[PDB]
Amino acid sequence: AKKYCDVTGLKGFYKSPTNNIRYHNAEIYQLIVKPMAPGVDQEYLKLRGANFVL
Amino acid sequence: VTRTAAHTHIKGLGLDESGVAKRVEGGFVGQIEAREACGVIVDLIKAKKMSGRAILLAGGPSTGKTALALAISQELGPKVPFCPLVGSELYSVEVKKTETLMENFRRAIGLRIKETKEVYEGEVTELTPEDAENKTISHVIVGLKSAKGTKTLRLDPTIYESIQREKVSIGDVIYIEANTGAVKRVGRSDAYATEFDLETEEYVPLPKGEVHKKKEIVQDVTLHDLDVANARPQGGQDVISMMGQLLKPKKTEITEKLRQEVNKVVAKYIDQGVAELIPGVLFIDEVNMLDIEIFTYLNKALESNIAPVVVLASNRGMTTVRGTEDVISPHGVPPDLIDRLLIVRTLPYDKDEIRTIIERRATVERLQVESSALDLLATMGTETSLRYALQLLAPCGILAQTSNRKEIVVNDVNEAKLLFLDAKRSTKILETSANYL
Amino acid sequence: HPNVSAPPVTIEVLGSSHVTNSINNELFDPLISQALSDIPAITQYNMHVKKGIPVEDFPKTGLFPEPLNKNFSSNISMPSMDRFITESAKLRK
Amino acid sequence: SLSLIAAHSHITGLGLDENLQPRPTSEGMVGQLQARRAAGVILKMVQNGTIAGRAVLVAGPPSTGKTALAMGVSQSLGKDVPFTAIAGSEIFSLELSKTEALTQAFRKSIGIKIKEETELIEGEVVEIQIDRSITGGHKQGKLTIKTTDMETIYELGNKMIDGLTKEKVLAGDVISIDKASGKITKLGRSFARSRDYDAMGADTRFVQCPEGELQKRKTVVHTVSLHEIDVINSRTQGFLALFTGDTGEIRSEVRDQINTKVAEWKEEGKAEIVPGVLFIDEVHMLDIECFSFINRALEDEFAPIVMMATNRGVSKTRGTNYKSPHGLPLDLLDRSIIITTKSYNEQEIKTILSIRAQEEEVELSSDALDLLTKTGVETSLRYSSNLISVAQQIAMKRKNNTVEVEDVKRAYLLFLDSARSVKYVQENESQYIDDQGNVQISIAK
Amino acid sequence: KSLSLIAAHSHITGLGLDENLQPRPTSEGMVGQLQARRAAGVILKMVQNGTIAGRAVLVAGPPSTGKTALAMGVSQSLGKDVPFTAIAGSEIFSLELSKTEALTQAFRKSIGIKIKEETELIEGEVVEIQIDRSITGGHKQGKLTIKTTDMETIYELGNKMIDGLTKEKVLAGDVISIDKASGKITKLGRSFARSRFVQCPEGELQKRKTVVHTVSLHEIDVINSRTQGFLALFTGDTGEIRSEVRDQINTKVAEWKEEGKAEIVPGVLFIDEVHMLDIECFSFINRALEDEFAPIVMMATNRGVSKTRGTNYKSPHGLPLDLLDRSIIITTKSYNEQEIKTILSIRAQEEEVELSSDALDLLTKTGVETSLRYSSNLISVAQQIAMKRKNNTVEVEDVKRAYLLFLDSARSVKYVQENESQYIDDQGNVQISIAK
Ligand SMILES: Nc1ncnc2c1ncn2[C@@H]1O[C@H](COP(=O)(O)OP(=O)(O)O)[C@@H](O)[C@H]1O
Ligand SMILES: Nc1ncnc2c1ncn2[C@@H]1O[C@H](COP(=O)(O)OP(=O)(O)O)[C@@H](O)[C@H]1O
Ligand SMILES: Nc1ncnc2c1ncn2[C@@H]1O[C@H](COP(=O)(O)OP(=O)(O)O)[C@@H](O)[C@H]1O
Repeated sequence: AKKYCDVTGLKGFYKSPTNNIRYHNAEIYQLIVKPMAPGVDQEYLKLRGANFVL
Repeated sequence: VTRTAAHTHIKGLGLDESGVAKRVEGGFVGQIEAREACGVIVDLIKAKKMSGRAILLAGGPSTGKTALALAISQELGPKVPFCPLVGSELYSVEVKKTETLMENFRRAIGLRIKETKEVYEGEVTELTPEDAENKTISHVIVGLKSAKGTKTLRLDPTIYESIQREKVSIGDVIYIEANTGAVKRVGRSDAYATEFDLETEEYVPLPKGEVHKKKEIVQDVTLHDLDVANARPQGGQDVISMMGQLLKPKKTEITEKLRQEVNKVVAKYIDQGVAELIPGVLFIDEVNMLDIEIFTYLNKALESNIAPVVVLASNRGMTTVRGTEDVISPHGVPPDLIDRLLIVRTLPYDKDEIRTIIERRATVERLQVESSALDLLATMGTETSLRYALQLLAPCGILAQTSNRKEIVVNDVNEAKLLFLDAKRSTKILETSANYL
Repeated sequence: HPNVSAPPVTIEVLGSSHVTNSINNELFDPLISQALSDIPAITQYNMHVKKGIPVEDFPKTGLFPEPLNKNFSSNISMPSMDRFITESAKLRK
Repeated sequence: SLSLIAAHSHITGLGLDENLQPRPTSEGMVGQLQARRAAGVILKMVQNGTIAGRAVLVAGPPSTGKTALAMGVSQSLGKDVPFTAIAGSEIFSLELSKTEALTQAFRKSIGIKIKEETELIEGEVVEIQIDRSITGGHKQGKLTIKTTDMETIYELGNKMIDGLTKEKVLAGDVISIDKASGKITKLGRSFARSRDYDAMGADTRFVQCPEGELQKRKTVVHTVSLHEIDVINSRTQGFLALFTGDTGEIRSEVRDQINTKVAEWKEEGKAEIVPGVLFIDEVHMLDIECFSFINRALEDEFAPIVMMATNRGVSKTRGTNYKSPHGLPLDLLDRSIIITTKSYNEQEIKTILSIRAQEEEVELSSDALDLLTKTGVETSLRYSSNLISVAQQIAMKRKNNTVEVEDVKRAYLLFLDSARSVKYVQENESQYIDDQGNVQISIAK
Repeated sequence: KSLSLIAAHSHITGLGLDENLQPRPTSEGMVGQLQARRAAGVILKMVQNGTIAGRAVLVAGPPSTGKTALAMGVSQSLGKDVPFTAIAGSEIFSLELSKTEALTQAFRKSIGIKIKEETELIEGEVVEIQIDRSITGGHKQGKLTIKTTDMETIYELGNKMIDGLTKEKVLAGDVISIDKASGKITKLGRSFARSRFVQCPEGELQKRKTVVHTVSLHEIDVINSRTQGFLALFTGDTGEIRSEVRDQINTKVAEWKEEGKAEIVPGVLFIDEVHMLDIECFSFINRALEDEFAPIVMMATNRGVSKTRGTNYKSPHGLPLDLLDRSIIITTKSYNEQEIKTILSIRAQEEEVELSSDALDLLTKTGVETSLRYSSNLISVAQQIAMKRKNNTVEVEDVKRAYLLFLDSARSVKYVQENESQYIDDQGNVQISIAK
């Protein structure tokens, strides 16, 4: 399956090692993924169906 | 934009259909008799009948002999082979000089082979090798796939061994040519790019065309291409090796037996109508540097049945033949060889045709020159030499450019004349000074 | 012994794995690298007897030229402890 | 079919009678009756093949026909007799000495004849049934060979199984096998089996299925020169050196062994020695070492007849500083019989020009033939022969089939001979580059 | 920079010319020869235009007048990636290559082709690697965490990346560059961890990088000849590359230029002491400049009405009349006292010499009477004499000492001519005995 960016929908070349969120590029990472509040990364992964937290 | 060399302005002989010569056509001006002689010569070459013809062009330096050779070269067209050559190039340190002359002789004879190129492009969806022993695979069934569709092929053991050479797996874009059998692996497909996040497999996209593409080509080879193809001291010319062989092969004396066998095979292919024979022109510029031994071998080799039209050019007068001591001869050509030749004379020029030459080379190199500047350049060309004016067209344009102008005026011409010196003025400076200029 | 030992000049083409595969095939040709070497004896026994490969079907081996002694086998020279005595004349005496 | 019209293509042989008496004009050779009779005598002592190592020299002025008489001798000699026509410039080589070059020419001009007896079975293979031996020794096979006409089944030994496996042969592959010698070939793949496989192999060749009888019988005669045996026996894989030319100074023991076993082969009768003619054109272009080796190397029983041509008068010999007749030392002229040619009158020039016009398909009118005859007797024969073809092209450019006097006059005007070029450069010496490297390129001083 | 000690032409950084091609009196390390500098600037603009091919220019004059200095100014002011080939005249006489084909190699080494290509490259700082070995080793999977100053990511590795990471052992804290297409990893160096050192690279991995390649036509001729690998470019055993591979290359680069994938970069060939070439090499130079893919050839010579090599006669500049007809001649003049003084001051400035004004004037006078290279050799050796007496400044007595110790040309000629019996003459007669 093709991997996509979790917040922007583009080609997700990179995935963060902390919260397992696939992001597009550097601006996306430093503006969204790093300042992301806890408890919403599972909300992002629910759309991909990997809301691991149960 | 295109580069301009010395002979870019000349396109051809500029002759009419009736054989007469127009005064200003084809990049030529004047020289009507030698142009008509070379037109008769190119009609002889296009007749494709006779072998071993020779023509010597006689005339002073800067009279347009190599211009006539290039005009002959374009008049024959790209179909007819042409091997222009300096007379100094025959003296080689790997192989003897006569064998280099005979190599150039074979180089001036060419073939045409019509062949078709059918190819298969796309992704390996399936690869099922059927063994059918009789440990040895009988055949392999490979299915290819592109954007316009898919197509299944049946392949022999040798293409399967070439596939295993290229390390082709399922999902790799390949290249298969049906006639030759070349197998080239372009890379893994784009749909298989996310199996791993990072791997060495170069992911090329799927081809947008049909899998099967067929087109026809024409292969222009010469006889010498064939003789160096099947006479290798160390074989293996077919295998692609980016790093070379461990022993460098040396150029060797190719025997008459291989020439006879290549001639027999080429005649067999022509009699089937596969190949067409196009005789060409071997042009030897500055024949006066040829040794007497090359002249003797040329005397022998102008009698062969497959020899091309040989064009020689010289500018010397009563000169000693190279390699001799007391043999004076016209144009440095020994008198036995000059009986076989047809000498065409080349005349010098005067002021008006020098002016038309200079404005043609101004027009081709797209510098705008003023009229009185052109008259000064023509007068200076008549005084010094022609090629000095031809080589000082471009610094005049440079000095006009640095003064933010597009038209060359007289002051640029005097500035270039003061900066750059001809042979006579530099010789005058050379004679007066004592300490090595 | 030579002063500098150097591998052949590496050609680097950026963006193509076919160049890497072709260069890897050229430098490390399995027929030729198998030719200048030998097969281990356990592999020969496992090949001929266990898998039933005939002896003639083995790839050709042992074609590297034999060096003159064991001393000419490699360019590295081990520091001889016998030479340590003779390095210093005071120590040798 | 590859060969084109040359300067010497009209000559088909010496125009002799059965009594060695030359006809006035036969087989393209005109005149030179004494020279043609001498060449016929040389031809007869070649064809007898009982005399070894004679040197005959052909002497004459230029444009007389020494080369023409030599290649006429070659044409009357026929095929299956070796003939080597080399210039004196081919001797001087870098990796081979001059003496070894003459030895290679001498042994390239003499050969032996070998008879073959072939029983060939040329057919398309249908099936290769293998009868696998339990021990593996003496493997049996059932070959299904099949032409268009008939098919049968053959019995095969172990080594022919090895031969058909060491080169890969399958069903539908055209081969031929000899019964007596066991030679195996692979002609390719039959054209009926071309559409089975969608992409061809790298080496796969398409040949027609054979016709007629399966097993055919034929005898072949092979003529191998002694130099080819010298090349073959020198190296392990020496047949490439027959074609690349890298022989490399074959030692004397090899040639001595080859000579003695060709002699005992003649004794037991498998081979018959066929002598030949070596034609050293322009022999004045040779060193004194070459002349000395030619003198001492003609006294062996395996030495061909040497024909040499010279247009040089009393000039110096190369490699020395003294002048000698014909440019040859007196030792070489001692072991020589000289064929002397003489120049032609206007009738012989007219007939030779007419022959060369009929050879190049040029149709000459009578007045144009007379004008070309006058130009030939004035300047030279070869200038007129070269004028014929350009006169034809000038006539064809004027939309005419035959040549008139005007086309010959225009061809004479456009192209210059040697004498007019000499006068035209002697009149203006300032424009050309002198012997001292002085020239005037300025058109106005 | 490379390996660069002080050479004879090191102070030259180009041609001291304005935008109107007017030479400054002293600029860019080069002083004097105003007409020669303007002519060389015109030739420089002719090269930079690129629309003119196969022109031959000739710099001629007395020795020690700056013809080689002018050529080195042209070479320094060309720039980078425009090819410049400098050969002496005595180099084409080879024992394994013919002279005309060596000239063909020297011609074709100076024409370059310009290809632009883009590649993806991953260059980051590795946080940690983690690879789990299998039960036996049939399949190996592992994870890889790399970072930059901006980004941070985790990668899943297949078989081939793990095999290419075990080879070239990559630890935590390394900075490596990963080529995705060719599978090539290069270790740039260890990052700033105290425990070679290179700073951590900036963000935006998988970045587009454009590398512009300039390859001479001689390399393509050696590559396209299938019997020669690229190792003939370094070992130098090409062995008379044939004409058909060259004409194939000429047509292919022509179709590349018309297709738009490449751009022809013409260059300069400089031949030192062109008078040592022979007559057939001159003939090949005459008929080789006609070609469209030919450089602009600079020849420097000082001989005047000398014999030509391989012929018996004599010709001006040691060159036959047709080659002088094919060429345009730049004449260099000699130097007066002030130009010699400024050259010596520039040379002393580059060789790090602090020298007295009177010692400078003495070296200037020795450079007026005796040729300039004698004084230029004398500065450094006088400076060594100056440090020999522990003085950091070169004085007049150091210059007098260097004059007394190291002889010039004319004094050695006189000293030989007065004592000719001690040496060996043309006939090999020598009187070694000192008395009777
Ligand atoms: N009849 C002509 N018309 C136009 N240009 C000419 C003519 N003759 C010579 N030239 C020019 O003169 C230049 C040099 O001529 P070239 O052939 O080198 O002289 P040479 O015959 O001595 O070799 C060529 O570039 C050519 O363009
Ligand atoms: N006997 C002959 N019969 C017919 N043509 C001849 C004869 N002798 C010479 N020729 C003509 O002479 C030309 C070449 O003669 P050649 O053998 O070169 O003379 P030479 O032996 O003096 O060099 C050929 O074109 C050929 O047509
Ligand atoms: N105009 C100049 N500017 C700077 N240095 C110069 C100049 N002219 C000559 N030189 C110096 O003079 C020395 C010898 O000159 P050189 O170029 O060898 O003369 P030539 O070219 O005649 O052999 C060189 O070290 C060079 O740097």
